[PDB]
Amino acid sequence: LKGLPVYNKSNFSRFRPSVYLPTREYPSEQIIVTEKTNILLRYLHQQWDKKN
Amino acid sequence: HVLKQLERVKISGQLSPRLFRKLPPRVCVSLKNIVDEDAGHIFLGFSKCGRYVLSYTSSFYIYHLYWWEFNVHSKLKLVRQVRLFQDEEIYSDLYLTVCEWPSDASKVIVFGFNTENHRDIYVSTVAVPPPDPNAQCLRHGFMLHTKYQVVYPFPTFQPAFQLKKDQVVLLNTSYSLVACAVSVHSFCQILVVTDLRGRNLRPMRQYLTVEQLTLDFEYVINEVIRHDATWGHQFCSFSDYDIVILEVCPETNQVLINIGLLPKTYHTSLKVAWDLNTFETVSVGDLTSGSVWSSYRKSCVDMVMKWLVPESSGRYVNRMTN
Amino acid sequence: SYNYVVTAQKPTAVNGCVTGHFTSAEDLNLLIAKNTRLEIYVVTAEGLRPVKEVGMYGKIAVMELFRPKGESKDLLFILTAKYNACILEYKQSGESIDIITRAHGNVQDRIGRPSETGIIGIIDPECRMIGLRLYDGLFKVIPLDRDNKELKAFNIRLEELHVIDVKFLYGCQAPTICFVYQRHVKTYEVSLREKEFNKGPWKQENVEAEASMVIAVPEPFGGAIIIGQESITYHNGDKYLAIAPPIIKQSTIVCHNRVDPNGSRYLLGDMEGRLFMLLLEKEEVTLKDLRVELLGETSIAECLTYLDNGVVFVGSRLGDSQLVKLNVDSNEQGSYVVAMETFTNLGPIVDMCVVDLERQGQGQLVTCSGAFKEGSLRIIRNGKLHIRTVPLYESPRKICYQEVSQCFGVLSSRIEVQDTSGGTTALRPSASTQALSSSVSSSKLVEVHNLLIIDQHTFEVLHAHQFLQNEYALSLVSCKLGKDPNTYFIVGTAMVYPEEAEPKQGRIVVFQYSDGKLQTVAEKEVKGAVYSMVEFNGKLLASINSTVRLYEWTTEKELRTECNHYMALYLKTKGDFILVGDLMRSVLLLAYFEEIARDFNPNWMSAVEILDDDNFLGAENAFNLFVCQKDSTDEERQHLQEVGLFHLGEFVNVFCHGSLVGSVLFGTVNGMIGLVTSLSESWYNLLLDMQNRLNKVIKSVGKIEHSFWRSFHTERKTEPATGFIDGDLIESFLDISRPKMQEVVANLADDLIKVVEELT
Ligand SMILES: Cc1cc(S(=O)(=O)Nc2ccc(Cl)c3c(Cl)c[nH]c23)oc1C(=O)N(C)C
Repeated sequence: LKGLPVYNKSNFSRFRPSVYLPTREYPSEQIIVTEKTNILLRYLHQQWDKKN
Repeated sequence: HVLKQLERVKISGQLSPRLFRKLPPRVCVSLKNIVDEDAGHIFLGFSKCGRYVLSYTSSFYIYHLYWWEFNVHSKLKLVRQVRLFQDEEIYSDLYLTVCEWPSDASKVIVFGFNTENHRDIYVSTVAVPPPDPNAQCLRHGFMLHTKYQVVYPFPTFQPAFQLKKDQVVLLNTSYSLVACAVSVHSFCQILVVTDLRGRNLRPMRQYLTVEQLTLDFEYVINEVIRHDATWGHQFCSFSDYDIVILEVCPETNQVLINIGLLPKTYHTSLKVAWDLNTFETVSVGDLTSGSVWSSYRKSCVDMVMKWLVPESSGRYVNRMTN
Repeated sequence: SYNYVVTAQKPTAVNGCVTGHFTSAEDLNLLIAKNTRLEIYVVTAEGLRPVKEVGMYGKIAVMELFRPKGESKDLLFILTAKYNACILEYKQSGESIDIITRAHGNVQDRIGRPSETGIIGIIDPECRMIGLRLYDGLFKVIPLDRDNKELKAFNIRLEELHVIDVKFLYGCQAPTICFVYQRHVKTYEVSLREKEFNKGPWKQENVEAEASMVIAVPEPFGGAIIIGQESITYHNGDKYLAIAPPIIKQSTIVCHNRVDPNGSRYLLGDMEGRLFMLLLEKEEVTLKDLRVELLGETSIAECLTYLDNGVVFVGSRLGDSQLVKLNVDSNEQGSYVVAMETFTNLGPIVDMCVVDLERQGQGQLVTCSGAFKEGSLRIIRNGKLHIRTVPLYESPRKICYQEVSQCFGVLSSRIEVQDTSGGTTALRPSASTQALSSSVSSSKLVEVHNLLIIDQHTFEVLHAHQFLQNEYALSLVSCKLGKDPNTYFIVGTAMVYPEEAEPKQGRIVVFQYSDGKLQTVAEKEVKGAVYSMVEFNGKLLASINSTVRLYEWTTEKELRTECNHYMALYLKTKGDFILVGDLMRSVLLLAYFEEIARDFNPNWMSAVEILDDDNFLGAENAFNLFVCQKDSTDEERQHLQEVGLFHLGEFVNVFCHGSLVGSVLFGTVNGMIGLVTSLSESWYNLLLDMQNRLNKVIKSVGKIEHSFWRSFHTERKTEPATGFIDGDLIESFLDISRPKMQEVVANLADDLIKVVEELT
């Protein structure tokens, strides 16, 4: 028991962060968009597709 | 039990009415003789904001509505007074029913229903007092009395859906369903006899515009039977229909309405979607007298229950019927 | 009303903690989450060398570091309590450090009711999709494709409508979820293309009612472990395992961490502070039996995070966060855990009374903090902000200062467990039993409530006063009532009984510290509980339930009531005016009683404060700040118009008048300490234009609009922020470079520098 794992033995052997204010702008790769169609609407239309 | 709950709030920092709902209402007043003419004034229920106690006169009849201020322990103070259905002669007792929009709290809508084949239904919207008059805020106070009737297969009241959309009220007459939008101030419901009043006088229709959108049921059913029914090529005749609103989405302005249409007519249940934005798309068809109506309505309520999505508390449509 | 809010002390409570490789694949990282505060720490040989603390414009409620295939390092997904989700990618190109926001968007649906249990965010172990519990009976799902410019999140109806918590299972060929609904456990597989809840891997099963946590066991073990009181159950189809060790019964398990990558070793944290090592026996690749092992106790844990070299970061919210080291050997007291470094945290600020103990007008803030075993008084003075901590090992309610005897009276509560051996023994030897002198009320007139008088120099408990059994001490204040010049310790208790939900009996007890001995000068029994008290021109103003009665101190050494009024909780007094903050009736005014004006708009205020004679402020339960004025109109004057609105983002518990260096100090459960200061109209206009232009030139991490972040938000209505200046934004202005100052000033340097300098 206590055979704990170690990612790297060096860490924790010799024993507050600056605020990051962004000035430059890097364009966003992707945008989250939420589907607005109501859940009944989507389900009934999908079943309509199946029998069509 | 309450004290340790407040202690939990002090530490957790999370306090919601839902977990303060188990506690009984601390204040409970008899309201005996406190309300004027304790008879002359029948209160329905507490308003959504709670600062008002709606009450109407028992009484042709006048049905004077009177809003009352609500204090923790004091006499209630009448703050508003209107006769609701003014341009409406009355010869029956109506079970008054008033509701408010989920978030458009500026005005409330009251529906009076009574006990043959035709039933009298009266609807009117009144602006709640904003918290010569020479006060523009009071000038907002408006009145929109409206009156119609329905055939023996009386449509389901379904008050919440009928008002799910803000600024708009859906009325399902026996032969059409109307989407009245009493907007006071660019345009909505685009991409019925509604006499208006206010301050006991009738102005021309700060300005308020009622955007009315209707579908004639018979026409849309003819369209659907012509274009979207596999057994519609052999359809002979339809006599009567019941329209039930399954659900109203205000985000996309769609209302899902069901029709239980009836060499003989056979029971069906045909689904319809109406885009209030602008335009009728058939969602789902169906397949093959009061009893079948009741069974159909039972099916609709089963569907609504089976797809119930609890609206966020505060975005509900309070129904107020004593 | 034109007010300026700035944060004197950044919040220190640990909301969340995730271990991964954000900065660089090779460097292990432990991201710490604090309300609107993201701290990145790289674990090194010396310790956790801090990297960067970027400030989110939202309450970080969901934080997961995930690695999509093809990304060199793990990307970061943050979802603020204002329902803003974002994807962050660390980029230390050369010296420049930039957190590029790969994805940004709101996910609020404004349809379903916020879930009763906290918001819940899962990520598919194969990084296919993101699962997000937002409202009852709904399940927001986000695809993780890289190609599409717009990710199309959608919802699927969860049928249970009351789900405790969900987790994504491991090894399933399709993304299957496993949760517990109010209780049973059910699993529905999820189809991304079809957008529906297909049948899950295994059938639903019944579980103990207290089951409140699912842990996704990784492969090769597979399955999921449901955690509940006397209910340690493992679910994996045919492999249904269960265990009920008596050690679990002591308290509900609240935290879980994967010590072993294979999942053999898992860490458990409970409210009592105990730390249980959960073991999965490795049979040939199946599980034979579950077992748990207690390793000792630690500070109350909000989130555990195992680090390399067998060390763990006990993220805390009710107290002080610790770096506990797990020793393979047992300690002499049978504690496999040894503390090494303890990160300071003000935690829940239940109360605070600014006092200038020294001279030189340097107000020193003494604050009751922590709870349960970690309750402690905090002393913070400007430098930077040196913080001296005096542990009490019991929950403190509120503190009042009596400069006459140079003492600090604090209302303390300690938890004791009933037994048939004697009356009841205490859990731990706290300060209540460690006081120099001890006495009890024992006046005719489980939790043990005591009054601990403490010195203002040595900070050592001088005397304790354990109240009656079931006597719930609620309120305390010190003042010289009436003509009698001896300062008294007037406190309010509640005779709460388990049978009765709402209290019916309570006693206003007058006390006086006689050279080391607390004397009960008077004990007036009051119908109902005494929720809050305050002095009023030499007369005590009590608050019995909804009633608000003033009391007079007669020469006969007794309390006599004056008048009544008609659940009052918050009493602040200025001049003749009494501000009453009810729980649902919001703000009310009084005078000497006659009602003056009430804010009718319902708000669950957490604290109130009278800035000026006409500027009344309070904070509701929506972590938002509003100031209402009294317009001076025969009856419209009885209406309070909310002049200014603001979304602070923290649950302020108390409002104290003063300043460390008008000024109002406020304390939050997260441990934030902030300054509310009034402004002049011209200066307010200049600052608002300042902030508007600064927003344009300063970028926002996660592309979160500052106007939206600070805009008023509650369950009913949302309005833009008015009458309030963010302050912190303006502080950022001085930090930016002079060329960017040239841009922000635009059409209209040193004068703005000076104004922000004095604002500092
Ligand atoms: C979930 C819910 C919503 C509403 S509603 O306010 O829109 N009313 C309402 C809706 C639909 C129908 Cl078909 C009817 C009929 Cl028939 C009478 N009222 C109706 O009521 C419920 C509800 O609890 N039940 C129906 C049982």
